[PDB]
Amino acid sequence: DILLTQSPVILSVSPGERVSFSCRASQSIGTNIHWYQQRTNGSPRLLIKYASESISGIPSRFSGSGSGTDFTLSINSVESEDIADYYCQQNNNWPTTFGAGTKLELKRTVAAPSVFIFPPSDEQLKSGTASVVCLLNNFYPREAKVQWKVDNALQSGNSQESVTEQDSKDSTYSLSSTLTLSKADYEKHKVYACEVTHQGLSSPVTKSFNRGA
Amino acid sequence: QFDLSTRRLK
Amino acid sequence: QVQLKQSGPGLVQPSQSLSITCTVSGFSLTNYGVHWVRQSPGKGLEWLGVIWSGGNTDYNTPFTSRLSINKDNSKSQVFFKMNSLQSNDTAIYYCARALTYYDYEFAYWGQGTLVTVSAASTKGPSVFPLAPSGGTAALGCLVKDYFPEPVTVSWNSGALTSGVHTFPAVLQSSGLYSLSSVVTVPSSSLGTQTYICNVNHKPSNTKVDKRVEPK
Repeated sequence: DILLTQSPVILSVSPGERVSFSCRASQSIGTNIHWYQQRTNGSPRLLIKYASESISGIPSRFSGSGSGTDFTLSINSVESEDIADYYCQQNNNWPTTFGAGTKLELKRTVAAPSVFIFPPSDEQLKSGTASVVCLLNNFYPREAKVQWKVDNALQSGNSQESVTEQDSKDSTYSLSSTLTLSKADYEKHKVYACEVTHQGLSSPVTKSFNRGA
Repeated sequence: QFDLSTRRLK
Repeated sequence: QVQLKQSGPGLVQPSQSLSITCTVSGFSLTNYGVHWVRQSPGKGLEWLGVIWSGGNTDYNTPFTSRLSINKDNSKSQVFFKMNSLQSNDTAIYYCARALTYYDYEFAYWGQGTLVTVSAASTKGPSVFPLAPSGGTAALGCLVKDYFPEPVTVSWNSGALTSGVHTFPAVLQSSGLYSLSSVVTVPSSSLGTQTYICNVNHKPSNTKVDKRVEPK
């Protein structure tokens, strides 16, 4: 099988900048290489066929070149909708093989997160479980801290984080931190606070509620 | 490495 | 308009069989060949096989024994069947069509089929409201305790997309998945507008519409 090595693993650029994706073959494959785009939760999308040939509906800002073992996919002016993974595929040799792909991240101005805290619903408390959700919305960069406090007691090990991929429009991230307690534990305490640390904040922001208002 | 949840590379 | 639509996301017991149906439109299966490609954490994109216009089949080397592709030209359906699944067979499976009948540049893809190989049983999720309380209100739904992935979440039957963030599912210690889907709206619309998250967990046929109001 033909081994396709894509470099780098991660690319980080700014909107309007040129960017080049590398794809190297273990041996000469002529120009029998295809490129693909894959956005979040999407299927691969054909960008370029046979090293340089254009594809219908594909923006003119996408082009490709190279021959033999060294190939290059180029975006002359990156837009926020270009945020995706990019794969290369060879078919000069059977069977057709794909590269490991390159992740394209976009840089932008620092954006402070908007913080919202959500108490557990009365509907869930019937199950004997309580989920307290903290929302960090539309921020940049990805790095952020979420510290949970229950009656001034530092919570640890009982929370989980989920982070959205970069937004295709404003290039921001959103984060959700979920504090999970038993209904017994939740009922024994009053003040539930969520402290957020981020570069866009000159001070940690705390959203909190008293159980039962 | 590919993530089945988001169909994106981590 | 050329389209390929695969069957619903599925759970497969260890050492059991996997079956996916690819239904096509916009072209005839007698004119084009249908390929099958999977995507896994450990192996990335991987070409599996193809059934050609004439009915001939090619299977990639490490699948020749347990792979089986069939079709019905009349019903425009392609049948993918792989035997003896193990954990590292857990991946997203695609059916695809090339630009030209003989070639391999995949310009058309199915939406994908997330296959999870596990002995565990299917469980529908519970949906709980994230009730709202600078003129912008945040609200959402808590989709908790389900298996396996995936679950689809929309807002107001697809009419609401602006400001929606559906977070990636996280695996809890219980072995059950959980996610939240949020959306920012004008706080003055909480009295006028109705907000419903449309939750669908096809592996368990659990379909729930959850109305989210201020408590």
